[PDB]
Amino acid sequence: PALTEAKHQQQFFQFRLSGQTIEVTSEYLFRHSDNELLHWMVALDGKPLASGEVPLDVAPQGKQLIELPELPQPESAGQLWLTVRVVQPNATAWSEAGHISAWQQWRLAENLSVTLPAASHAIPHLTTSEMDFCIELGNKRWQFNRQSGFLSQMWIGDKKQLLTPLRDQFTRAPLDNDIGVSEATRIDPNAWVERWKAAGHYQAEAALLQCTADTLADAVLITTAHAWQHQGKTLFISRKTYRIDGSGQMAITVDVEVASDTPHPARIGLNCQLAQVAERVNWLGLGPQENYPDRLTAACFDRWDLPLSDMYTPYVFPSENGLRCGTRELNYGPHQWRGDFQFNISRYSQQQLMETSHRHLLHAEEGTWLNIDGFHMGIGGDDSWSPSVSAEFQLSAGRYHYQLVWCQK
Amino acid sequence: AALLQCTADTLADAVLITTAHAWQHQGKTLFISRKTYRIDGSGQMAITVDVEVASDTPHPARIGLNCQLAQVAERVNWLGLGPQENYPDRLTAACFDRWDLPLSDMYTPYVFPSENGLRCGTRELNYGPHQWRGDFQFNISRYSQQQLMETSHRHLLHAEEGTWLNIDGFHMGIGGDDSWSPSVSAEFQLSAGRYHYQLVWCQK
Repeated sequence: PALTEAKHQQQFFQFRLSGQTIEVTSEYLFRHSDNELLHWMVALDGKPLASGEVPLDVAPQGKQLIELPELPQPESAGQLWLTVRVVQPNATAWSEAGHISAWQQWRLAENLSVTLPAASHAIPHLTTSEMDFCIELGNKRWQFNRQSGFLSQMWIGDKKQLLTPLRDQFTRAPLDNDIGVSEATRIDPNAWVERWKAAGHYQAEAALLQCTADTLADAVLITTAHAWQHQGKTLFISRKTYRIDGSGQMAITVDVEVASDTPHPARIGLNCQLAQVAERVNWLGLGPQENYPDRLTAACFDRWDLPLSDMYTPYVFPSENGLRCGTRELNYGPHQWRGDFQFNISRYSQQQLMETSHRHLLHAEEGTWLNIDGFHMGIGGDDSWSPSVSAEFQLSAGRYHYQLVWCQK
Repeated sequence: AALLQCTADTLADAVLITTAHAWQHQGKTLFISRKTYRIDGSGQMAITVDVEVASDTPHPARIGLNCQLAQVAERVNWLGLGPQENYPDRLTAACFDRWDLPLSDMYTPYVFPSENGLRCGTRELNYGPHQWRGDFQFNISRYSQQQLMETSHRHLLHAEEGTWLNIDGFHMGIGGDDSWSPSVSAEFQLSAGRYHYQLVWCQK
């Protein structure tokens, strides 16, 4: 995946957008751009609105100003994106015809959705036992395991949707940059993974603090709080609310407090194991390939669609992989998640990835593992023997908050 | 502010008010603000605010609330970065502690009236018989932002009835590399699009 980041950063055309004008700067020293054209597209949340194609004629180290046609007016709510690509019409000694050599994307106009959600003539019915909160709307059921505080099961019709309950996730299946040169028989305290292990990030347990279920005028509101503790110390506090509305959508709100004296958590998100295994993963966000908070710039915002296999990046040494950032919508099987998040969908649990030493020893688990991160620490990479995650990619803000809408589809 | 959503629900031990507003200008939505108020049985009001900023719109100067309190009190007591005026990109001198200043000293008499007196990193604010808790920046004064904006000289300001209180979840840096070309560094610009903050307002 990372190779595409290199390709992007090292491209020979720089682009600067000002209004309707794209300034293209050549970084060629000797050759004039005599086999290139600029293809451009405007899209509204993944929908193509306009496009064009301009012969790109730039002298070595020179500039060309390309003014775009009056760009479409954002029909409805959403964000317009402008994408440009320098394509090489003719094949060369080292490239196929149609080779894309450079690209860049920008945000244009954005319309905020002031549209009110449609009213529904139905209010999820809340049944309360001592074991659970059982919410029923139409053919959908949600079961919150009242002893744990987590959404334990969901039914569609009669099919159980979860294998593992929806829980908070703070750890990462250590990357090579997290491990560095620390070893079982020779520990390097500074390595992130050592700090996390020492802090008990991989051992912290969720103590259910708060647990309530309330009926709203048109919804059910579940509120919980957990203390993630280790050796008597609270590491994380997580307060979550679930709002089941009459359209069958579950709005999840998560607030996290991180103990300031505790090594910054690897991630802040949720995860569960879906019973459903589906073929394709369809999503709106930065892609198509794996991209991380500090390795985003090559990724393009669009509607992507990949067979599930391609969500997993077969690194020889199993570790956390496949994160996709800036996702506004995720479609999988009969589930849709909306909001603004990073996600990682796979057949291996973080635990399995952490334990396994070689790629070929991994075993696809039953169902599908899905991680949805509100926040995620950068991966670093200045060197793999001394913590190289820049401060602005460390989850150091103390208080975190994110929202997620989980509906069928 | 166009009122979009407006509901009031009774919880098992609280009242939950939920509203949404669209801040619009010439047909364009600039901000969407969704707020919830939870009045609990101890008399504390938990306020949650979610803001969406149109990405194509110059980054808002601040993101907060304000009101005008009827009460004028003598001292302002608070837990946060102080004691003197400090801003997102001018914090490092300020010390975190329990501070206490006569209200007059919250106002910084700049000869050319402008926004002044912000205190950042505040976890608790006590004024009169009101207590705000959370994590915010605040600006308490006798002049409205409007009056400050309009007035050309310090000596022309008129202390207004009551007390103006601004509570910011977020606030743009003040800059200062030069005063003739926008010098606010990117990381101090409110450019994240989605914002969220919480505030507890109880008596005391």
